[PDB]
Amino acid sequence: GPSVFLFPPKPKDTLMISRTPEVTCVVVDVSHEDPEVKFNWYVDGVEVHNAKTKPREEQYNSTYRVVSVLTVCHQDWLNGKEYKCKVSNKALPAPIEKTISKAKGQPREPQVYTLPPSRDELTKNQVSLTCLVKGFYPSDIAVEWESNGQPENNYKTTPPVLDSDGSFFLYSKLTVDKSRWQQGNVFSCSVMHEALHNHYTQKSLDKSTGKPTLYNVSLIM
Amino acid sequence: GPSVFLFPPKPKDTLMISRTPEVTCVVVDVSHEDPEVKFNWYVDGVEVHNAKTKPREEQYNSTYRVVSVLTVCHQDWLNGKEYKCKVSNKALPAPIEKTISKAKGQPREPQVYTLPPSRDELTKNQVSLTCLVKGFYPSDIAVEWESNGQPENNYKTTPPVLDSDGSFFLYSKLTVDKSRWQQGNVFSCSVMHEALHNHYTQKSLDKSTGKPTLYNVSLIM
Amino acid sequence: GPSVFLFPPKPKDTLMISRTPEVTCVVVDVSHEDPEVKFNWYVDGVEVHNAKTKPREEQYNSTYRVVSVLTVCHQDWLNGKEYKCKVSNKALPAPIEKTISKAKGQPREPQVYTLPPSRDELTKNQVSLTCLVKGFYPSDIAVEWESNGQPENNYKTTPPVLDSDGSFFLYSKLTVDKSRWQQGNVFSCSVMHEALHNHYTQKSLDKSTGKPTLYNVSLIM
Ligand SMILES: *[C@@H]1O[C@H](CO)[C@@H](O)[C@H](O)[C@H]1NC(C)=O
Ligand SMILES: *[C@@H]1O[C@H](CO)[C@@H](O)[C@H](O)[C@H]1NC(C)=O
Ligand SMILES: *[C@@H]1O[C@H](CO)[C@@H](O)[C@H](O)[C@H]1NC(C)=O
Repeated sequence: GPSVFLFPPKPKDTLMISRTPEVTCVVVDVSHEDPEVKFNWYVDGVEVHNAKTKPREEQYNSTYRVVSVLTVCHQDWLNGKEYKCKVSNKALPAPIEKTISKAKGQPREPQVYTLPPSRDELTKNQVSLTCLVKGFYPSDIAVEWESNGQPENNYKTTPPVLDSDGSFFLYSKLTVDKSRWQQGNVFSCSVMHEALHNHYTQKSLDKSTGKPTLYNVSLIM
Repeated sequence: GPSVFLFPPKPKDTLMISRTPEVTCVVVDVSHEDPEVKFNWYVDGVEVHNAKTKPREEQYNSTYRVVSVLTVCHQDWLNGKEYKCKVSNKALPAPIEKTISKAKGQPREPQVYTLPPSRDELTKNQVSLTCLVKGFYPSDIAVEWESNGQPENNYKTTPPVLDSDGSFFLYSKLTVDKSRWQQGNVFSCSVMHEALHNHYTQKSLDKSTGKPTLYNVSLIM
Repeated sequence: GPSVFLFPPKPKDTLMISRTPEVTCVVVDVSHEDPEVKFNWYVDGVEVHNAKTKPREEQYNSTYRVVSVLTVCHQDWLNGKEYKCKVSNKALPAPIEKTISKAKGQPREPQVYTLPPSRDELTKNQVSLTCLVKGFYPSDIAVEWESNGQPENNYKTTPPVLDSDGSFFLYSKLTVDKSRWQQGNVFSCSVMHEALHNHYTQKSLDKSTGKPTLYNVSLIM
């Protein structure tokens, strides 16, 4: 019958209280002869009926795609609860199940450092801001830029990369224009990792004197 | 017959991911003729079975006390979903039902400040550290002190007090010995309020009353 | 069967000469059949005819209530003179005598330390100062605020909180226009308590009480 996948929740959703995390069981390549799609979610051997069933979606190759969204709770996912998606279908001869949980590795606290642009790139119209996040295990991590408490969109982030000690490390290149950088604006890097206390951290990068790299102080003594 | 209370979960438990939030409903004044009690837990009317009942405690007034604890979800409680501990017992002509939820309102974020001890304080055996938490809403915060990631215990916190502009504020004195203070220990105060980003903030305090304020700024370049 | 309540004066009144401490005796449950009441007092067994009685009041319970007020010189209350409230009511099988005097406990002098506001608040248009009080027994104390001999009213005080050593401690944040604090206006926190010398003390504040005078500045490069 139709293939059934599994989607883990975004680690940013799982590590943030304000965000709702979801465990997703998607079905792909479903024919029109079998529109009946059923799910049975078992958490640690306990069936849960709280799942929400999204509408089916038709692709260009005339296949349905029914999305099974289950609202997961952060304490559950972080503590090691197994989530079983038992789907019984007409086109499937037998029920299909897939097991998903969290990575049961040894947590390692990320170290976050922010680096100002070097003077080489101070000639262009847009400077690059670097957020080094090294020494964290595992790769379930997310990073974004915030300026004066509001989100920043013009940035990218390299995927985590294996290191010498077996941990991971990744970067985040924030492209702001030269003027806003040169006004002394405060840019902050936000990193959410399971090993971090409160699953959050922040580093600030001022223009001249907050981080001493170029020095000119009107000291108030 | 018996009577039923309702304990909201601690704000420290609710606003911290690693902690376990729970709604405790307490039944006291239970006679010997009806010692067995049934707990039906509802979250917006939906029954749950994950509540862990507790052994009876025989009170000195010739009665019992049986308590059932439901571990709530952080998203569920902090959103404002209702919680009803329905207690069924033979003695009660009508089973007791009470409902508790998060205090609805406009959550104004706190503005944490920290105040180093006055100069007159450093002439005593122990100093006191002030962590002002002003202008928040509502009055559900637990404040704890930390030192280099270690917990602090010798501190007290004033109950939240009203503020002229309708908000709240509160205080916390950290009693530490003067010697550790005078070395240059990095003491920090930890707040957890629902209106913050990640519902957590930490304010640093060190020997200097700010960088350009105290005895000398030994510039090293 | 009337009941004779008795209430001490507010401690703020008793500690300070200008305000008037008073003996507030209440006769409650005064039936309408025998509503006429006679008031008597003893000062260590001596009748005094210098008191005044507030007029009769009506309540929602179809009963009567009266309150009488006797002027007390602060010395008599301070050294524990005995005040007894006698009521000669016609609905009484016997006169009721209630004895009130100074609530004698051990005294410990409050140690008033005032703390300047932190620079983090200095960005706001309002600034909150602090007058910590600690190590005093018992918890009956009034803290006021003044500047240039003129009292301020934009202040709030937290209720006393028990300390580790059995004493108490409390705080008093007062908010001012930032500019008013910026020219180094003085701000004295008055503390009135029995254990203090003269039942009164004060500690001042100034833009330069957090900014010292010694500056051993060093430039090592
Ligand atoms: C340093 O900053 C001061 C701020 O008053 C400014 O006037 C001065 O030109 C600056 N000097 C530099 C950038 O060399
Ligand atoms: C000034 O700073 C230096 C840094 O080397 C320190 O040794 C010295 O004690 C400071 N001065 C005072 C008066 O504390
Ligand atoms: C002031 O700083 C100088 C330079 O470091 C040092 O030699 C001197 O002892 C300091 N004065 C003090 C600590 O009183």
